[PDB]
Amino acid sequence: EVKLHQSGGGLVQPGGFLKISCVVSGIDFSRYWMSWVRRAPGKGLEWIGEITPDSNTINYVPSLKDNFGISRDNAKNTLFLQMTKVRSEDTALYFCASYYEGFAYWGQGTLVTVSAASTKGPSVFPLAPSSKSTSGGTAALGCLVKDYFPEPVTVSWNSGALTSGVHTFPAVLQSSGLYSLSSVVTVPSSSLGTQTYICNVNHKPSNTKVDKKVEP
Amino acid sequence: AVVTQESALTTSPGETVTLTCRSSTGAVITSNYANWVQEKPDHLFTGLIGRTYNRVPGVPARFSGSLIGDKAALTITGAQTEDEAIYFCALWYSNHFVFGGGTKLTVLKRTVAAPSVFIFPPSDEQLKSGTASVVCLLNNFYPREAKVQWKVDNALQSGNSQESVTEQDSKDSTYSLSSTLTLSKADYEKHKVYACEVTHQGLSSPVTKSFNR
Amino acid sequence: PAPGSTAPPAHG
Ligand SMILES: *[C@@H]1O[C@H](CO)[C@H](O)[C@H](O)[C@H]1NC(C)=O
Repeated sequence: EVKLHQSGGGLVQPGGFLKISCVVSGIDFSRYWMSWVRRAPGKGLEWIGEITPDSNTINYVPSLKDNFGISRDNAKNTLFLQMTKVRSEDTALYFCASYYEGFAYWGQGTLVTVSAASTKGPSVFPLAPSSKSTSGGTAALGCLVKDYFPEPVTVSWNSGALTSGVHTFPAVLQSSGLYSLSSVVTVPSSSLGTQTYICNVNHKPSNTKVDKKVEP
Repeated sequence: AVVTQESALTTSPGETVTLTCRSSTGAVITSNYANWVQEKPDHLFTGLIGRTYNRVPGVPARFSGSLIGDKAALTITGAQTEDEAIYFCALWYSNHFVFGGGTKLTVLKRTVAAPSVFIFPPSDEQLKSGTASVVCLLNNFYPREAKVQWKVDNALQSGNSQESVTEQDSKDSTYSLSSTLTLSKADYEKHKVYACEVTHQGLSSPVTKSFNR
Repeated sequence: PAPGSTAPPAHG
């Protein structure tokens, strides 16, 4: 019934600019306060700002008023967030929200990635099973898919034949602007050496296809 | 300026749980218009409370707002497993909101599960690439809250590690976590012992997995 | 033309 449709998610370089939009339907946009917040892993939820129906009060958190600008167009039911001179720590999912007593209505989110990195294929390293990676009748092994840009990478094990106990973790964006990811699998401790374990990694942006055998 | 909440709380279905919200400037008062927002998986945000006491339309009655001592507070009466989620507090300071760090609320869906801890030394391949990554894996654990500390030569690390967590398992409600400690080959070779220390609810003592370079 | 009501904000 109520939809906050956000648009304008993508990649921007340090020092660049960007404008996100959020089109509201199902409520009388001209009668709601609107607000912008952002969510980043490890940085929790941060309130960016808010704007009244008539735009004559635009409140910002002092830390971000310098290079963030909130605006709205009531005739087109649209809320805008502009960001200038962005930096690496501005990487986050930005959300528009509409006040009704509290933060009542929410958009779907807009990913903004600030990185100076170039397109780059991953290095696939073996996470080797050992004494240090064994517990009971279970040994952990895996692959570290490191220093690639942009997302995503697809990881399978034994060309898809091995699926149970497979945990492919969300990638993390490193200080260098490149992503790193881990994919692990647990197998019987007695299975080591008897069976072969190979991680298949594909990163299309760099035409990278790598098959890595993981030895104890 | 800074808003602080409990990092994690555990309750059981049907029980009462109270989360608090502190201001670094002073006692939390009604003019801080404490807001409470819930985050469920897939970044599903739900406004719970505004201006300390007022429920957002549609929020069930079991979510209540109050002031307790010098803090704001959210109380969940008869907690449900669906209430398992992160709860962010927000305080108003004249002309801007400040969110707290959030409280991970567990509403026990099962017995507590301690993590299985594995550590992976770096590849010879990576070392030839000039870097070194030590990986610490916590497999199948519940609740989500857990502290993973890197210790190098028996000394706390900071600023050179990153964590990532899987989505909660649909069938056994467990999590898995990967923490990567990344250094340059030189920095990695300037030390001897590398250890991952893990603290979790299902652990009587912190568990440590270590190796010698 | 009567303004009409608006949606209540989170802060007062
Ligand atoms: C409606 O929003 C207006 C501003 O456009 C005022 O803030 C007014 O106080 C708000 N209404 C309610 C009921 O809070």
